[PDB]
Amino acid sequence: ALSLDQRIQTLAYEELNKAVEYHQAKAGTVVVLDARTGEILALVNTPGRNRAVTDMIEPGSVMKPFPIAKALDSGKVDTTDTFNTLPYKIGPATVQDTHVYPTLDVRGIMQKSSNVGTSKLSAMFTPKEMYDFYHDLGVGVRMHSGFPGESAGVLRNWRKWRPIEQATMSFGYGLQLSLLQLARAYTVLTHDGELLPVSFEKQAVAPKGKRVIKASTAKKVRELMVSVTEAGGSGIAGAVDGFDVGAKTGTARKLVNGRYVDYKHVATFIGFAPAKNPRVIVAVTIDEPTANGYYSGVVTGPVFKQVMGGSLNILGVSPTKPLT
Ligand SMILES: *C(=O)[C@@H](NC(=O)[C@H](NC(=O)N1CCN(CC)C(=O)C1=O)c1ccccc1)[C@@H]1N[C@@H](C(=O)O)C(C)(C)S1
Repeated sequence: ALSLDQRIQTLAYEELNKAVEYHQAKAGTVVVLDARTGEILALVNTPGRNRAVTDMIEPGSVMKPFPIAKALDSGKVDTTDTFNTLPYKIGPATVQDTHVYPTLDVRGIMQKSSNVGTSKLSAMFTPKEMYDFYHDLGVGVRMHSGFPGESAGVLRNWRKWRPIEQATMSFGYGLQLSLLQLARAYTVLTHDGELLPVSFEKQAVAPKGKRVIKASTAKKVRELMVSVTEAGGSGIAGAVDGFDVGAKTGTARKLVNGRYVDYKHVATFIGFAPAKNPRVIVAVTIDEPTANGYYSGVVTGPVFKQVMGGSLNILGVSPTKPLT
C-alpha cells in the first residue's frame, strides 16, 4: 500500500550515489512525485537521516517560478513585458545576477535565472501579498506527509520584513523549505494551479487541492520553464530525449557564521515532464560538491536527466517527439 515505485526508487538511488561519489559531495536527495496526485513515487537520501523531509534549505533560484507565476496571475505582468535587470542596491545590500543583462523579458528572467528581474516582479506586491502567496505554497507549513521529524521550513512574518528581505525571498534567500516541500510547491505548476498534499500511501480518493493560481497561469509558466532546458537555458543538461521538460536550476552559496561564503554551494534541480501535461516531478539536491564542478546544471542536471527519463519509461509514457 506504499505509493513508491521500486523501479524508480532503485534508479534514483543509483543515480544519486553516482553523482555524490563523482562530485565528492557531502550529501544529497532525490524526490519523485506524481504530478497530479502528490503521491511519492521515490524518495532517497545519502546514508543517515531522511534529509528530504527533516532538513530545510534556502531554495535559491528554484523559488523563482513562483513570484513569476504570481505576477502573471495578478494580470499586472504579461510574459512579453521587459524589465530593467541592471544590478541595484537596497540600503547597503546589492541585488545582482552572475551575468549583467540590461533588460530581460519574463522568459529571459526564467531562462537565464535573473535575481534582479525576479525581485522586480516581487516588488509590484506588498509584503503581505507575497507572504500570503508563499504561505499558500506551503512555505512554513507542516505537510503532515506521514514522516516523523518533518520540517515546516521558515517563513518570517511579513510584519517583520525589511525591504531587502522581500527582494531576496523572491530569488530564494531568507526563507527555507525542505526538498519535499519544494517538490510539493511545484504541484501548483503541474496540477493546474492547485497545491496537492503529499503522501507515501497509494491514494484511494482524489486529493483536494488548494487553488493558488489560475490553470491558465500554470500552463503559461510551464511553457516558460521549457526554455530552461533548451539552448540558451541554464538547465540544458537536464533535457530528456523525446520530451519537452520544464525545469529550474538553483545554485546557492551556503551560510558559515551567518555570512554567505563563495567556496561552498548547494546545487538543486527541479522539473517536470511532459511539460505541457506533466506526469511526474523530479527534484534533486546535492550538498557541497567539491570536484568536477559546483553549478546546478553540471552537478544535478545529469541526475535529473537520468531519473526523469527513466521514470517516464518506467511509467509507460511515450515520447512526444522523435528521439535524436
Ligand atoms: C539561483 O540559484 C542563482 N544563484 C545565485 O544567484 C547564487 N547566489 C547566492 O548564493 N546568493 C547568496 C545570498 N545573497 C544575499 C541574500 C545573494 O544575494 C545571492 O545571490 C550564486 C551561486 C553561485 C555563484 C554565484 C551566485 C543564479 N541561478 C544559478 C543556477 O545554477 O541557475 C546561477 C549560477 C546561474 S545564478
